[PDB]
Amino acid sequence: ALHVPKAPGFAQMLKEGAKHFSGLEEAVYRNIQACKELAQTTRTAYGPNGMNKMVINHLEKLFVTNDAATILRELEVQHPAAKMIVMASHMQEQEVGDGTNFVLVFAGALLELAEELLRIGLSVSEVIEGYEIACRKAHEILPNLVCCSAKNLRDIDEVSSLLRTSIMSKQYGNEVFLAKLIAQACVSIFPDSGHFNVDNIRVCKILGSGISSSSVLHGMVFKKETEGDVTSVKDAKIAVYSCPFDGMITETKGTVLIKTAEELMNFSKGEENLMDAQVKAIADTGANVVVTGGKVADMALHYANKYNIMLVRLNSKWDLRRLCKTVGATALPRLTPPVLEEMGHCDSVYLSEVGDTQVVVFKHEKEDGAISTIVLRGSTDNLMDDIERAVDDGVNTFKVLTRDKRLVPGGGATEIELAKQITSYGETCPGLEQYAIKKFAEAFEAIPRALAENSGVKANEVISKLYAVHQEGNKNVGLDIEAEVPAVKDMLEAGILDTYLGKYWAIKLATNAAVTVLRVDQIIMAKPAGGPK
Amino acid sequence: ALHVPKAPGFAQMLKEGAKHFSGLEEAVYRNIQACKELAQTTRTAYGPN
Amino acid sequence: MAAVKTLNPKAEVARAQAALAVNISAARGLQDVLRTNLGPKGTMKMLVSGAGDIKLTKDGNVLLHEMQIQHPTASLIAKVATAQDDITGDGTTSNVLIIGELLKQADLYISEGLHPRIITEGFEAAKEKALQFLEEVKVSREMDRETLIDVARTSLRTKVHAELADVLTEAVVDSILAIKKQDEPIDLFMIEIMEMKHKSETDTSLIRGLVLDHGARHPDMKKRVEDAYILTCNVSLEYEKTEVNSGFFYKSAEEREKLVKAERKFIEDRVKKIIELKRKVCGDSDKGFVVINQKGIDPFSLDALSKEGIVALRRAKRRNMERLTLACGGVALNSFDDLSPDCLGHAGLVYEYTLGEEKFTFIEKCNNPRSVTLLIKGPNKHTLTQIKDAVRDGLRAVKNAIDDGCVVPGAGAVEVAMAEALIKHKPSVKGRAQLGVQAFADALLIIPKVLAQNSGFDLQETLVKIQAEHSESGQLVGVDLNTGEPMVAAEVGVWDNYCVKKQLLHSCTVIATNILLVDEIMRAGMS
Amino acid sequence: AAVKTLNPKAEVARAQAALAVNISAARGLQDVLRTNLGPKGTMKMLVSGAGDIKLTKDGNVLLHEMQIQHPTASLIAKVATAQDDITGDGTTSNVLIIGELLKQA
Amino acid sequence: MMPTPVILLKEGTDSSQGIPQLVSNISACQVIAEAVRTTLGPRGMDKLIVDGRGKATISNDGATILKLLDVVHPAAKTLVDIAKSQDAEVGDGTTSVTLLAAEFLK
Amino acid sequence: RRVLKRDLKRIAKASGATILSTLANLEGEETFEAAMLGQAEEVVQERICDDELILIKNTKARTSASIILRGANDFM
Amino acid sequence: RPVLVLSQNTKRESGRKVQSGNINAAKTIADIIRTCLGPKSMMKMLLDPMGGIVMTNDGNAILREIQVQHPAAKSMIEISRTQDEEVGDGTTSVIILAGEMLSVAEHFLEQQMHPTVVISAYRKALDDMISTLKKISIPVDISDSDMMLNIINSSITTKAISRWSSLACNIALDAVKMVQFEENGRKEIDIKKYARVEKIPGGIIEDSCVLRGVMINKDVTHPRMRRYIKNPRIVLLDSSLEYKKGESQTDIEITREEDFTRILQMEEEYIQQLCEDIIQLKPDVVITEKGISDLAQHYLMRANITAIRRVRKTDNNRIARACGARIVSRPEELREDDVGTGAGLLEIKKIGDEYFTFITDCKDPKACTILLRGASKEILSEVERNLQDAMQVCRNVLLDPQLVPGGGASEMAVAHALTEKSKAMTGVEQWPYRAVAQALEVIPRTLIQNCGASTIRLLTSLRAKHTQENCETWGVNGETGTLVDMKELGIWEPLAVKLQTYKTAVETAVLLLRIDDIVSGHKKKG
Ligand SMILES: Nc1ncnc2c1ncn2[C@@H]1O[C@H](COP(=O)(O)OP(=O)(O)O)[C@@H](O)[C@H]1O
Ligand SMILES: Nc1ncnc2c1ncn2[C@@H]1O[C@H](COP(=O)(O)OP(=O)(O)O)[C@@H](O)[C@H]1O
Ligand SMILES: Nc1ncnc2c1ncn2[C@@H]1O[C@H](COP(=O)(O)OP(=O)(O)O)[C@@H](O)[C@H]1O
Ligand SMILES: Nc1ncnc2c1ncn2[C@@H]1O[C@H](COP(=O)(O)OP(=O)(O)O)[C@@H](O)[C@H]1O
Ligand SMILES: [Mg+2]
Ligand SMILES: [Mg+2]
Ligand SMILES: [Mg+2]
Ligand SMILES: [Mg+2]
Ligand SMILES: [Mg+2]
Repeated sequence: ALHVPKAPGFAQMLKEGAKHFSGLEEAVYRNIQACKELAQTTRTAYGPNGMNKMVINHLEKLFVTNDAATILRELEVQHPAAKMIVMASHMQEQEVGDGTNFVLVFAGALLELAEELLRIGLSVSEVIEGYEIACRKAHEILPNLVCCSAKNLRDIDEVSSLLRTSIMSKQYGNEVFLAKLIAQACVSIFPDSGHFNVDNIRVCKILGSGISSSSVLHGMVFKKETEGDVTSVKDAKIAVYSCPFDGMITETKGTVLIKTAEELMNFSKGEENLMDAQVKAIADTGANVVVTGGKVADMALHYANKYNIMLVRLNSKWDLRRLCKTVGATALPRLTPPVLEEMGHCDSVYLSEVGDTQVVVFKHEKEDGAISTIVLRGSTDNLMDDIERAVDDGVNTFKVLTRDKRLVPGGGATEIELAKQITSYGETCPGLEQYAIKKFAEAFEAIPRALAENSGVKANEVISKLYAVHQEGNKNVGLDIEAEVPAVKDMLEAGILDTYLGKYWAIKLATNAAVTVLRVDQIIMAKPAGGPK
Repeated sequence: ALHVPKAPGFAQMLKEGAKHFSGLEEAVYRNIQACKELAQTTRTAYGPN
Repeated sequence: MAAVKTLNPKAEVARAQAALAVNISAARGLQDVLRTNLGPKGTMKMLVSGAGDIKLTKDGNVLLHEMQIQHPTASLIAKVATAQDDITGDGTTSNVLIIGELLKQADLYISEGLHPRIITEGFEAAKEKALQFLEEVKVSREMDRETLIDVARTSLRTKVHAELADVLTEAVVDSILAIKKQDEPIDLFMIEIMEMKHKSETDTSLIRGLVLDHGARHPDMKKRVEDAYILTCNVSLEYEKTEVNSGFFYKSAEEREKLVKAERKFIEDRVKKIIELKRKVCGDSDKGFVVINQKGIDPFSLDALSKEGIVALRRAKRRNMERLTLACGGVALNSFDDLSPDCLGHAGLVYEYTLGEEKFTFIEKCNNPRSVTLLIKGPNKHTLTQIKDAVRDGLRAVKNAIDDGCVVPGAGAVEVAMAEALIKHKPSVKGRAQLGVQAFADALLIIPKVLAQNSGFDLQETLVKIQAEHSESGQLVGVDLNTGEPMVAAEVGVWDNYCVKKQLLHSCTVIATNILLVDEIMRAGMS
Repeated sequence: AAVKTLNPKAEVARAQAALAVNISAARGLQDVLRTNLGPKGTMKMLVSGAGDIKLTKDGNVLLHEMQIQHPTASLIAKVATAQDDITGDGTTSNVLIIGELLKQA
Repeated sequence: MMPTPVILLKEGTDSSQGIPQLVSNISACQVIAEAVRTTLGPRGMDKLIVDGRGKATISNDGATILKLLDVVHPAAKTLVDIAKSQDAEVGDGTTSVTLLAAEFLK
Repeated sequence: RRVLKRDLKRIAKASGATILSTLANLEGEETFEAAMLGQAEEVVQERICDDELILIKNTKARTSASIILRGANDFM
Repeated sequence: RPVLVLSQNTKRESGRKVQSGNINAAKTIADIIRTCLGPKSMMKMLLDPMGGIVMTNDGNAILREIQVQHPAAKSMIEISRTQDEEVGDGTTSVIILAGEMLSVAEHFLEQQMHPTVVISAYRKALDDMISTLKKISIPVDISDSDMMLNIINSSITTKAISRWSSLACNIALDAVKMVQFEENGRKEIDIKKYARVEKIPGGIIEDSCVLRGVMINKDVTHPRMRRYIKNPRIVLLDSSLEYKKGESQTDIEITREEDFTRILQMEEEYIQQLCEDIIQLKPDVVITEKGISDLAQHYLMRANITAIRRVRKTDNNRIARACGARIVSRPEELREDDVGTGAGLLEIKKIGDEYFTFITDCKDPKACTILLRGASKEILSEVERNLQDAMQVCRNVLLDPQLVPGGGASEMAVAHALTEKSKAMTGVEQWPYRAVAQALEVIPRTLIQNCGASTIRLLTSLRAKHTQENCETWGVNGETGTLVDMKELGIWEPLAVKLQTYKTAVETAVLLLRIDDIVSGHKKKG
């Protein structure tokens, strides 16, 4: 009478390390608690007043940032429900580029309120149906909340003003300068064709001079040196070769069969003459810069130096393709001289040193080109990485604006308006789904609440003021960051705007993740065993 | 499918060192075998020889 | 103790009633776990692997495979369910439930001193009668689109969310009707199932063509060709080494260059054959070639093809040869010795889609494709896996319905009617096998029980309501999962595959009979 | 479970598990003591740790001399002990009726 | 701290937040700064660091001393990074950067 | 194929055949003459308890013998 | 440093203990499978060390899945395997008989009788057992298919396939009949090589059938080839249809620029020449045990020929027997006689989620396949074992047309005959004679015990019945547990099976009675 045996049936047949959780308390409440914990971990990094977190992964690498997706990626999340929410956040990052923290916070609030509803008496099916109805209502409402449109994407000032809000959450203090940089870089790209490519914006991180010294270059920068003696060309005529800069050899097996003394004495001289002829044929087309994707032979280098030809050796084929795009050359597969169509052109190619790193610069004087690069300076590697993350967020925002030009007021104004309208709609709806609809509406309060908490004010006063102001009829009013007391101000005139498409996708994904978590009723976890990767 | 579990009921409730023999082959025949062995051990000392 | 343990001391043995107890306990445990899967109202289970992969599922076979169980009887039942899934593609949870209930009902009499042999005899007699009744009750009907839609709904609603099921029904029915040749067996290999991971779950749809998970490897090839000729070939266009160890011998750099230029003549001949065919077929820029190759293409040949405005794909799947020849309508070529415009397929639109680091090529707007693809879209990997399993079940269900014109009413109506018929037939069975017949009928009654239980209603009261309605009316009334009242499953549209029911009866009876007759479990292969 | 969070080294059987455990123990006791009932019952040999030999078919003696560590077995043993102490008979029938009541329930 | 049956993150994950962790970061920066304090100015001294292999190095240069120190504190490594940055961009003042940063924090 | 050398020698001696490691006469050619052939009255492949073995029955030019022992198991 | 005349690990046991241990080991082996005999037998679950499950009531499988340490048990296992291999039935019977004879021998060994006397009595008994069994046999007309089906039924009434009796009997009879083959004056059956059993889980057992041909788990190499040919002409091959390296080292040396292309073109021309040589016979199906080159596939499709590659050698031999083809290795030596004409249909169809190739309309096929459809793998394995027993019994009857009454009638008849014969010896070995004679009663006794009837009453009645003159065919009904005449019940056994069982049991008893020393632990010294 001192031991409780395992119940007969499945409990006894379970494996040695496996776990089985079933029912509300064992499974659903535990999943909700785990998701709430994850949301709490990421909550403090939300908004302009969000705080960076220094995360060290299993490889002893240091990450400091407030980008929610990066933080979740570097955290070794183990609880499977939190894993599902992290997958939702990563999907939001991949689809849009911003709103990962919104997805996480909204999902956490939804799951918390779902636990509340389950405790007061509702069933899982009713809560799920209520959330689905409320999500449909929110997606219907949102297009009516659009305040203005981009209406121009070739203007530097307009694009910078549009992109300021996206890169104000990260790098709050100095966002105008970064906005101008990213606006110039994006306007260089995005030709008359409506298609915009994110990969056409390259980022080069050169350490030392503070991030205020960063600039935008219409071309590319490679952190390497020239093979030859020539180190500067002012009327570049780049000829790109994907093959090694050496005499091509057979593919099965090549052996030099010598049968007489004369052949032995003439072989090396003939090979050298052939290489010289090939290099001179290349040079006679006017080409003065040669870019090769492979190694450079010594004889080829010597003959290129004789004919005053600049040699650059690109290790990665991705860089070779990007250079071909940005110059206008075709990567030849042999050592044949390039025809006039395949010959690339650039305004200036030269070797230069920035800080203590030698770089090769392919610079265009024109305000155009397929590929543009941003040279990031700074006093720390981590700082430059964070600035690069902010640049990526801004570029993704520009891409979204190209896809959809509609914008909604930021600073929690859209969330408060959505909450108010969904609460109004849910009151008219009878049945047991009204509780779920009202909780879905209330879950939108977590965004202004997080903003107010991070700004250091009382969230409740801010939310009450927002409801009041939206009650008179101002739907473009959000909280004011630059105030020590809870206060609100108009966001349309302040320019604090976030993309409509981002909000739409974030709401959809967060709702889907919360519903998917709620649908689970049993968990059968296998023995963790190993799995290093 | 690599181990035969103990049958539910008295088999599982038995103590770790305890033994339970039931039925003809398990109990009666074993007892008869033990008695036969004992009689065999004592057999050779019977009688004057 | 036993003979085996006497001969082999490190052996585990269960004898006589112990074997029955062990097997019945294992069956009861499996049934207790799988009770909650049955029906569209069943609960969704979450499975985490050792590596941490998350799988949301409701399928009985999928759940059984991902169980953390090492029981022998569980292994036997899992094998039976695996066979059921392999052939019919549905009814795994019903299989497990019926086996477990058969064993429980048999034990209910065996514990009263009755021998298992009599129970098995009753089981086989009841199975014969039940098969006769199922033959009587099936609804032979020519199946237009509506009946197939109803069957696909009856499967997918049980597998996934209602709205996702509504989308998947149209998808699966249209695909099956597209690939179905007249009075010919349906080849399910001709429906490619492709997963993309960017849109929502309801964005999955049907493409009247083909989708390939790879794209052109040359940046200069066209990303979208409006009018396209299709060349499906199985010819390697990359460099090939001679089988008999050739090696090259030269005495000068010029000779080496000559040998290098002349070592690609063999491949260049085939490339120029393709180029000549393309120039003969289309002399303008309106049309174009898409060359899908099962074998690789080296960069030289890719460049030579791109110079002529030809898009080429390499390393295609083996099944894609048949799929393209059935969709585009060309001829798969293993050599270019005699290639003519008549062997070229056609496609009304070919374009490439980029998703992250993966390329997808769409071959659609075909004339009358006999092979289509089901593009599965979702935000999560586990969502994609769940949709893929549901689509497999729906495809199997629709194909099964097409195979035989009959279809069986669902919602447990058929089991209720079968149980009533068995009870009526019970007096005709001579001897104590009437006990086995009664046990078989009660075991068949498990499906409405579990359906009503999962729907939240009372079990016994709902079942007696259904049985009373069926007895007084004679109709095939099932369980209405919304109200618990009797409902005519035929009129509403809750249909079940006749082959699935027949397989359930046969396999469940066979495995239950075999298990009941087992009187010893041995593990003595060690040492 | 809730209890296992406060005390990690705690064994808990909850909901249908408790019924399954109790009924399984009762059925085991019943299966052992079925053979005792009636004059046609079977002798049982009871060998102690010290090697003492007891031959009996009494329900209470057998219950006290089996090697069982089950809670439900302990409860049934207490009930049978009270039955024996007051009336002196019916212990085997006591266990049988309890087990059959639980099984039928 | 109620022990959840399944913990959120990996076991052994250490998290410190709030004012105390920032104060600890400031203290760590102070510790890094005081290791190069005496090497400033015409009266500065030299530091000798012996690695695991036993090969000693002697330097008056702040960046060299900081690199030879196996700094693992995440907040302290920023001072080493800015010392390297000052060495790269300018080449002199690798002690002044660390002293100024730590003094700001203090 | 893979006939044991001792078995082949016994068969050749009993049947009058000659072992030929190679086909090469004293004229430098490659030939096989009929005089190098053994003879037997019957060659069969009989079945002995789920297995098969070849019996060369009644060889000529010399009488040989073999014994097939049938038991209950391998040890016997 | 001990002297150690023998090795340290060497153990010696001798005397009465060795004999008692051997006899007890044999008794234990018998008791393992005692309950698996008769129509009312119960199945057993065997857990394979590799993780599989063997669920059967066949004696040989049960004994084969058991690992034992006592060498007498190993001898008994080998006896079971020998009985299974020789005739394919009577495994449980021979094990039980050996155990019983060893018990009744231990009875005498306990007294002062030397084992040689017991062995001599056993051998005399075995001779008289054989004589009586041959005496009480009856002939069989093999032409009568009904009697053959009845014999197969009587063989399979005690297996799990007994529920589907007529189906299994017809399958086994047809398979044996059309695998029967005679050539060069030599007759053979060869159930082992031909008459393949292919089991596909799923479907229903009633759908099982034996095909007038063969079926393999293969598909066409290229989808353009036909999957349904009406009257195909099949050509079989062994050599690959692809360019291959030579046996000798054959390095080439290329100095002219056009030699590389020339060599590749010669490879293609060689493939084309091989395909043309094959096409010259105008076949429709080509089967190869090795690979087929893709260019070869193109050249064959140009001639409208279906090609299948990588077929197992056993499957290819079965196809050759079924369709009357001859496997050839060099296509240039292909002859008209080698082309397989006689297959009446070739069809590749999908079963479940897999392709299967059918050659299933052969006229007069000398090989066949048995397609088993069932609930799972274990059920199909047991069905295959039962059907193998049925085919072995059918082959035994075809070779030896003698029958013997079953249900223990033969055991009681032989026991009575030997008991009557023992009345005249008046020696010292009459007692072991009579003991081993009455040891045969363990078969009817086991049948009664498994049936559940009273053993003593039924055996007494059976012995009294057999004491009469014309009662040799009176045995025990396995279901009702009543004494019935076996010419009325219809259960009969091949004389070969009974003879093999009796011989093997007696010889096992002789072998184990002969041992009195056991030494163990010595090194292999290979
Ligand atoms: N100047 C500002 N004043 C008030 N709110 C702002 C301001 N800039 C940004 N926000 C708010 O911050 C939110 C963005 O938070 P962020 O850290 O970017 O999370 P995520 O990256 O997940 O979008 C937006 O909802 C926006 O309304
Ligand atoms: N809409 C419905 N209303 C009532 N019963 C249904 C409905 N849909 C399905 N059913 C019944 O529920 C059962 C679903 O079984 P399912 O969960 O698919 O088990 P399995 O996966 O093993 O086939 C079917 O037998 C069917 O008769
Ligand atoms: N001679 C008899 N014939 C028929 N039944 C009997 C006879 N003697 C006793 N019984 C029944 O058998 C039962 C014996 O129970 P018993 O073994 O005494 O259990 P307990 O010791 O727990 O009372 C009694 O209930 C009695 O009714
Ligand atoms: N219908 C029947 N009635 C009585 N005895 C039968 C019947 N069918 C078979 N038998 C007996 O059962 C025995 C067959 O047992 P079986 O399980 O086949 O053992 P084995 O596999 O060793 O032959 C035979 O000796 C036969 O005489
Ligand atoms: Mg953001
Ligand atoms: Mg289903
Ligand atoms: Mg009493
Ligand atoms: Mg200085
Ligand atoms: Mg047999």
